[PDB]
Amino acid sequence: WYGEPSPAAHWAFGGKLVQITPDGKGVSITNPKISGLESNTTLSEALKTKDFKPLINQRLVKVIDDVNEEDWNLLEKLSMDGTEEFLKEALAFDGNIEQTISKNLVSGNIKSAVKNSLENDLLMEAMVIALDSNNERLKESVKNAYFAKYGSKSSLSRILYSISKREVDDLVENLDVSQWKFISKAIQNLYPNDIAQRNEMLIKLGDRLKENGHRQDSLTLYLAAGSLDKVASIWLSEFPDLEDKLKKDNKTIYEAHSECLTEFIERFTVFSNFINGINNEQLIAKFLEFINLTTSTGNFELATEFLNSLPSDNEEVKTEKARVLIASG
Amino acid sequence: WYGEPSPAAHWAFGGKLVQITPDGKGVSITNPKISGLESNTTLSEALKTKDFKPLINQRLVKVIDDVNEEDWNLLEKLSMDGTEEFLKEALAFDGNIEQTISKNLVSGNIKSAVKNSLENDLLMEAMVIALDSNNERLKESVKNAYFAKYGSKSSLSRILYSISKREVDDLVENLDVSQWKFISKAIQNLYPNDIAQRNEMLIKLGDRLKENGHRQDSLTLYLAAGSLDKVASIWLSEFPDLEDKLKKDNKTIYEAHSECLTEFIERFTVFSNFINGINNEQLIAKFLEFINLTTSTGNFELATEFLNSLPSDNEEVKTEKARVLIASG
Amino acid sequence: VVIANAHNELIHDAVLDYYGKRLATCSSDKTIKIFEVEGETHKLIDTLTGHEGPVWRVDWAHPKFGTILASCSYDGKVLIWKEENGRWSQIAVHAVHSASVNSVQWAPHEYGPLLLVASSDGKVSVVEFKENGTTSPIIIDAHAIGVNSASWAPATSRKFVTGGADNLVKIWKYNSDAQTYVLESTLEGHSDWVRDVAWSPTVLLRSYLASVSQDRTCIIWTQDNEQGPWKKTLLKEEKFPDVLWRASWSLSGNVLALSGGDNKVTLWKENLEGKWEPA
Amino acid sequence: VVIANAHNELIHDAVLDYYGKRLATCSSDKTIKIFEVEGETHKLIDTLTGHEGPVWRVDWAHPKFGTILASCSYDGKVLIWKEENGRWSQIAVHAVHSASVNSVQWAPHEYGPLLLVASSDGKVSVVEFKENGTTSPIIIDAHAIGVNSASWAPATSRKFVTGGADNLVKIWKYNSDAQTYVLESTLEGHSDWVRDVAWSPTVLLRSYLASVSQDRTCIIWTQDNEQGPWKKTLLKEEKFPDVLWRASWSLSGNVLALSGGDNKVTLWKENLEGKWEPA
Repeated sequence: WYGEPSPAAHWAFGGKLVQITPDGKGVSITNPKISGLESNTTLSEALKTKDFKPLINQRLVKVIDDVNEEDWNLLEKLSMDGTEEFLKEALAFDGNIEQTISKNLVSGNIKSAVKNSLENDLLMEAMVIALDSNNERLKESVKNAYFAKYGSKSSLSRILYSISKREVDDLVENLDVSQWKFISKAIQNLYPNDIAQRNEMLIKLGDRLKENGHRQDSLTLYLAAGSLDKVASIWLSEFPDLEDKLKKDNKTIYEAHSECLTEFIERFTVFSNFINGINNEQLIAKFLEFINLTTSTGNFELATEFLNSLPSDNEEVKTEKARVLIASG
Repeated sequence: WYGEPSPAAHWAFGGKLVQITPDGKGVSITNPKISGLESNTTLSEALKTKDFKPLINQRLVKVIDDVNEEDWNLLEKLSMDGTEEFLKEALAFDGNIEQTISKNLVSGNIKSAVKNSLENDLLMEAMVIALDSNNERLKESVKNAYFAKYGSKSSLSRILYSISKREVDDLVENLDVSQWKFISKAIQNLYPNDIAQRNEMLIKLGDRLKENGHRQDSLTLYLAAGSLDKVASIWLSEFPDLEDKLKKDNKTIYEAHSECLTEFIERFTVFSNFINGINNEQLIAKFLEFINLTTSTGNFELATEFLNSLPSDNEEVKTEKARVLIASG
Repeated sequence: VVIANAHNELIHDAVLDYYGKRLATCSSDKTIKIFEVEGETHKLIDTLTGHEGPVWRVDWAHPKFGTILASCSYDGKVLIWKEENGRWSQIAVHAVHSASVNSVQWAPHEYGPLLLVASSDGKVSVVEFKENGTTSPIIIDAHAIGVNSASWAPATSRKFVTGGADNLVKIWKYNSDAQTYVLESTLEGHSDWVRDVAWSPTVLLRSYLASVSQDRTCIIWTQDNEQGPWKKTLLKEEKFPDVLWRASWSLSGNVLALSGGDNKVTLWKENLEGKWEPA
Repeated sequence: VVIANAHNELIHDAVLDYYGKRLATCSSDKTIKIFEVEGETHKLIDTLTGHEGPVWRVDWAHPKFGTILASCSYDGKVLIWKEENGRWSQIAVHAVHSASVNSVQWAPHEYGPLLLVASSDGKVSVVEFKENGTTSPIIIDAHAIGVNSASWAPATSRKFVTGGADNLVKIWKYNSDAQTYVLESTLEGHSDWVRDVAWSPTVLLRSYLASVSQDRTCIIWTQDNEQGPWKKTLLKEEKFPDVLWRASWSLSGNVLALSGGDNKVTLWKENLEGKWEPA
C-alpha cells in the first residue's frame, strides 16, 4: 500500500531527469541522450563560425520535394559566389524588336534605342526618347527621319525643315509664293548676323516674286536687300512700254522721249536715296542719254552730279565728264 | 551769189546760240529759253536740299497709269514715314490653323506653337518643334499629350511613361509580369540614392510575382530588397504541406514535426546571413517552438542565440529568455 | 550530478523547479529539504518541518506567484511553503481529507494558484489559494477505496485525470452549471491499484496519458480530438518485473519516464505504428 | 554777251567750239579771228591770215584730235589751223577745187578727222587728214552750177546732205564697192539756189533735214526709217521776206535756228500735227 522503494523519476526543463538513487537516500540528476533527439552540433557551429557550408551538405542530401530542392540549391549558390554576385546573375537579360528598345532604355543605352526605333518605323517613340536626351547628334538623326517621310509635303512641314536644319534655300525655292512674308521673317531670323547671306536670299526670293508676277511685292524685298541693280532692271524692262504710252497721250516723238527719260531718272533718283548701296550697262546708257539732255538745257551743275554717280571705267563717261568740265569753266 | 549779210546762227553746246550782229561786224552769244525745254529747277534743288516732297507732289499729279501711280504713292510713303518704318509695315501680319503655327515659328513664338499643335491633333510636329526648345515646361506637355493617347497601350509605351515622369508605381502594377526584369532595373535607376523607396518597390514587384504564381522570381526580389519578413511569408505558407510530406515518408507525428521545424529553421538561418536588416507574428511562433526543442536537447547556448534574434517585447520571449538564463547559470 | 545522503530515511519524491535548478526532496523523516544546484555541487538551503508523518510528494508552483512549494503527507494535510526575504516558512494549511494525501500538483499558471489534491479517502480536492487569505475548496467523490494520483491536462476546458485503488483511470472536466468537476470518462484496463497518472504537455493534435499500476503494466491512453474515444495502448506486451510506481512526460518530445519497483527507470518513445520502444 | 567790232569788214560766219567757249569768226578782210569767252568779257587770242579772198565758213574739230580749225574761202582753198604749243599756225592746205569753196564741216568724231567740203565748181570733196602727213581726197561731181552747202548725218552707214545752185537737195551714202559716196536720193522742192542744208543730230527714230533757199522758203525733210520716203514739209505756208541763208539744229531738242537776209533770227519747234510753230 504505502511507502516503498522507487526511483520516482521526474522530467525537468533542459532535458534533465531527476530520480532517487537505488539506496533510497540520494538524488540523481542526469541528462539522458534521447534517440532521434540530438543537440544541433552543425547549426550551433554554423552560427558561431559563420560557416554554413557543412549544413548545406547535410540538407542537400536530406532533400524532400522539388520546391525544397530549389531553395537549398539557391543557398549553395548564395554561399559560394556571394549575395551581391548572384543578384547580378538572376536579374540579367539574355515583337522582340519592340522589346529590344525596352532593354536599351532601362539599361541606360539611349544611343542604340533611337536607331532601333527608327530602323523599325517607330517615329513617335523615337522622338519621346530623344526629347529627354539633351545629347544632340541623335536629335539630328530623329529629325532627318521625320523629314525623310513627311518632309516636303505641306507648307508647315517645309517651314519646320527650314527651322531645324537652319537652311532657307529650299523654302525660298519651293514654298507657296503667296506665303512670301513667312519666308521674309525666316531670313531675318536665320541671319541676324550675316548681311551678305541675308541679301542673297532676299534677292533670291525677290527674283522669284518677279518670275511669278508679284512685282509690287518683289520691289519690297529688293528695297529690303539694298539692291538698285534689280529695281533698275525691273524699271528698264518697263521702259519702252511706258515710252509708247506717252506717244498715245498726244505727244511728239521727242516729247515722249524727253518726258520718259526725265520721269524715269527723277523716280530712280528719289528711290536711290532711301536705299543702301551700279554697273548695269542699260542703266548707264539711259543716264548718259539724260546727260546730253540736261547739258543742252544749259544746266551743267546737275549734269556733273549725274556723271559722278556712274563708275569712271568707261571711256564715254570719262570723255563726257571732261566735256562738261571745260564747258562750264 | 557770194557774200551777203546773214546772222549765220549756230547752235552750240549748252543751249547757246551764236549769231553775227545786225551791223555785220560783231558777234552775239545768247542762251535762248526754248518752249518745251527747261532747267529742272525742282530736281537740282531736291538733289542738294534732299527734300523730295516737292518732287513727289509734282509727279503725283503728272501721273500716267496705275502701275506708275502706286510707284509714286510708295515714294510718298517712303518720304513721310521712312524706309525703316515702311518695311515693318509691309512685312507685317494680319486651313488657317496650320498657318497660325507657321506664324508662331517664324516670329520666334515657340511657346504657343506647341499648344496650337496639341489643340489640333498635330502631335508629330509638336515634337519636332520642342526638340530644339531646350526650355523645359513645354517639353513635358508634349510628352503629356503623347501619354494621354498612346500611353498605357503596349509594353514599350508604358516603359517610356516611367522613364519620362520618373515613376515606377504604374509600371510595377500594370506591366506584363513576365517583363519583371525590366521593372527590376527601372527600380535601380529611379533610386540609386534612396534606399527606402527602392526597397518599397522591389517588394511590391516581388509581392506581385507571388500574387501571380512566380515563386522563384518573387524570392529574388525579396532578397534584393533585404526583407526576411516577405521571404518568411512564402516559407510559412508552404510549411503545413511540407510537414505532411515527411509524415508520408515513413515518419512518426513528432519526427515529422521535430525535423520540419529544424529544416525550416536551418534554411531561414542560412538565408538570414546573406541579408541586410523581424516582427512576423507567425515566424516568431516557429522560432519559439524551435527554442523548446533546443532546450530539451540541453543546448542552452544555441537557445539564447535564437532568442536574441527576436524582439524582446513579447511576454513569452521575455520569460523564455529569463528561464534559459537561470537554467544555464 | 549526485546528491548522496540528503535524507537519513528513505526518500519518496525528488522534483526540480520550473528552471530545473532548485531541488525539493521529501522523505519518511517527515521533512522537506531544498537544495541549490549548479555544476556538480549542491547546497542545503533549509529543512522544512511540520508534517506529522511520511511526506509522499511535492510540487513546485510557477515563478509568477512566487517561490511556492506544496507538499502532501500520510498525516492527511497539505502544507504550502514559500521563500520570501531569504527565509522559508509554512504559509497555508489544507486539512480536508481524513486519510493519507498521495498526490499534489499545481495547475497550469493560466488557471492561477490552484492545487490538485488526491487522497486515500476517495476524495479529490481542488484548492485556489486566494490572495485575501481564506480558501473555498472544491471536493468530489472520485474513487472507491482511495485516490493515489491526480494530474492536470495542459491549458486548452479545464480537465484532469485520476488513478485509483479501484483499478480505474478517470477523466474530469469543469462545468459552469454544476460549479464543479464532472466525470468525462472512466477508462478501464488495469487489474490492480493505479499508482500514477500523467497527462503529456504536448500541445499537438493528440492527447497522451500515462497510467502506471500495481498490475505491473503501463497504459498510454490517446485521444485524437475533443469528445470521441480514448484508445488503449499497452506500453509493452509482457508484464514488468515489478510494480510500476511513477510516470513522467518530457517538456517536449513526448518521452516517458517510467519508475518501477525493481529500481530501474525506463525511457520510452512512440514509433511509426503507434507502438512503443526504448529511448 | 556781245563781241562788238570783231572785224572791220562784214563777217560771214561765227562759230563756237565743242565746249561752247572758244569763238571763231571769219570775214571779207580775208582773216579768221579767235576769241576766248567767259562772262560778259571777250579776248582776242590771234588773227589767222593766209586766205586770198573773203572767208566764207569755219568749223571746229573734236578736241580729241587736238585744237584744230578748218576754214574755207572764195580763193578756192580750205586752210587748217591748230593751237599747239600755245600758238596758232596753218598746218594743212586743201586746194582741189577750181572755184569758191562755200562750205566746210568736220565729221562725227567716230569717223576720224574727215572734212566735208562743198564748192562752186560743183565738186564736193572728202578729206581725211592722215597722221602720216599725206591726204587722199575723195572727190565727186554733186551739183550743176555749183554746190553751196554740205552737212553730215549723225553717227549710226556714212551719210551727208548737199545743197546746190541746181535747186536740188541730195543725200549721199558711202559704198565699199564704189569706194566713194554714191547718190541715195535727190530731194526736190526748191524753186531757186539752195543756200544751206542741215541734218539734225537727233538720236531718235526719225531723221530731220533742213534746207533753205534763195526762193525764200524753208523745207524740213523727214525720214521715219532707213530706206524709204523722205517727206517734204514746208516750215511755213507764206514765203519769208528775204533770202534765207542758214539753218541750225539744237544739240538736243530738235529746235531750229533760221537766218534770213532781213537780218532776223527765227526759232521753230514741231507740234503734234507734224507742223512747225515758233519757239
